[PDB]
Amino acid sequence: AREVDVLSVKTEPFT
Amino acid sequence: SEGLQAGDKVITSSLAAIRPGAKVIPR
Amino acid sequence: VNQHFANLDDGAIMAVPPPPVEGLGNSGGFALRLQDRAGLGRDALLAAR
Repeated sequence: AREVDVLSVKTEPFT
Repeated sequence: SEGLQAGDKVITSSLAAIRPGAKVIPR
Repeated sequence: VNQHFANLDDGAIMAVPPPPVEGLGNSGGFALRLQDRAGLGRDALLAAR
């Protein structure tokens, strides 16, 4: 298996 | 704008070497 | 090198030994051009690929 970087999606305000 | 929900574990690496449903190791 | 960069996270790294004869190709082995003698279209050619 190929080790991959995982980003946990988070919600932040963005204008 | 759509298709993502808070807490979704998205892969930001090796996208060229992953197929759908293949098993991968998170880091 | 190929074992080392087998788990590279940004793209692909491939190590190929040079072709034996300079000027006969970019790497050793076989060279094949997949033509579309009829004009099936780019998508059809990639499909055949």
